[PDB]
Parts: sequence; structure tokens; C-alpha cells
Amino acid sequence: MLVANINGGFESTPAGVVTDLAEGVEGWDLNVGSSVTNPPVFEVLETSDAPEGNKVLAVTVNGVGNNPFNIQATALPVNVRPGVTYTYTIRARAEQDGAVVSFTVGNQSFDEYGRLHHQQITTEWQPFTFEFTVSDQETVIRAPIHFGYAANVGNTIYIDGLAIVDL
Ligand SMILES: OC[C@H]1O[C@@H](O[C@H]2[C@H](O)[C@@H](O)[C@H](O[C@H]3[C@H](O)[C@@H](O)[C@H](O)O[C@@H]3CO)O[C@@H]2CO)[C@H](O)[C@@H](O)[C@@H]1O
Ligand SMILES: [Ca+2]
Ligand SMILES: [Ca+2]
Repeated sequence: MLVANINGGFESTPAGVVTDLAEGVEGWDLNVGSSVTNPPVFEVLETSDAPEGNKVLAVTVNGVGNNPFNIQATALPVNVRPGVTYTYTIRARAEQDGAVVSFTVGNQSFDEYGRLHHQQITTEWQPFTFEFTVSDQETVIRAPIHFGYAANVGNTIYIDGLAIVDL
């Protein structure tokens, strides 16, 4: 497969809790804003029900901040070509009912090309997909996933298999 993003299924990362948020996970940048006073736990988990490979990323939300982007996992770099249309696909599920996530893609200037907004995440793995076009002259973009929704407090959201593919 040809994908724009790196380590989209976390298979390069050792299992364990991630505390180097910017660089602990190849291909991703994790962020927690300081308004989040009960910080989340980001963990790469080895599990037999990983949709891809043997590992997933688990995000346990113990609290939230002021905006959903105050807890994020962002794929970066994401290598693309100006004017090309891409398919985004990812897999997600949650430990408990009632989780919400937005899956977005944007450039280094934080201009957003597209998103799937307040997706309802269930306890079963589901694919989440949308198309976007690189409508400017950027070649290296990013794919922020927002987890900091109040409804997620006390839940764990699992993601795997991000693939951004030249349509
Ligand atoms: O690339 C990782 C960095 O992300 C920074 O947060 C950005 C979010 O990832 C992005 O979703 C958000 O996008 C804004 C957009 O700029 C605005 O036009 C639109 O109206 O709202 C979107 C969000 O709902 O931009 C922010 C940056 O302001 C982090 O701040 C950072 O820690 C991280 O490295
Ligand atoms: Ca995986
Ligand atoms: Ca990084």
C-alpha cells in the first residue's frame, strides 16, 4: 500500500504508555493542553484484536480542557501533492458507550482541508472515512484527531489503521 502518513497503525512503536508526546510515536504528534487538569493516558497496546498489525493507540480521557483540540493525536508528517484528492480511513472504538471524536486534516498553517465532525464511537471497531483535496500548494500536511470532548471523560478511545491514500 501507498499511504501518505507514517506508522498509521502504531506498529513501529514499542508497547507502553507514551510520555514523550511530541516524539515518542513515530509519525504522530500527541498534545495535551494545560487546561486539562486530570491528564489523559496515551498507550500503545499490543492486543490480539488490533484491526491492523498487533498494536493500537489507546487514549484514556480522565478529564478535558476548554476545547476539543486540547487532547489530540496528530499524524505528521503527511506527504501529499497539491491539488490531489485523498481518501482518509481510520478504525476506532471505545471502552464504553458514549464517545465522540473528530477526525481532521489540515496544513502546517492549521488551515483545515476537511473533517469528520463529532463522530459517534461505539464499543465495536468501525471504519471512519472521508475524502479531502489539497486545495493549496502544500506538500507536508497533518491529520489532527480531537479527543477532548466532555462526553469522553471516563472512557478510553482506541484508534488504529490510519491510511491516507491517493484517491
Ligand atoms: O499539528 C499539531 C499541533 O496542533 C495544534 O492544534 C491545532 C489543531 O490540530 C487544529 O485542529 C486546529 O485547527 C483549527 C483551525 O486552525 C481553525 O481555522 C478552525 O476554525 O478550527 C480548527 C480546530 O477546531 O488548529 C490548532 C492550532 O491553533 C496544537 O495547538 C499543537 O500543540 C500541535 O503540535
Ligand atoms: Ca495497528
Ligand atoms: Ca512527532
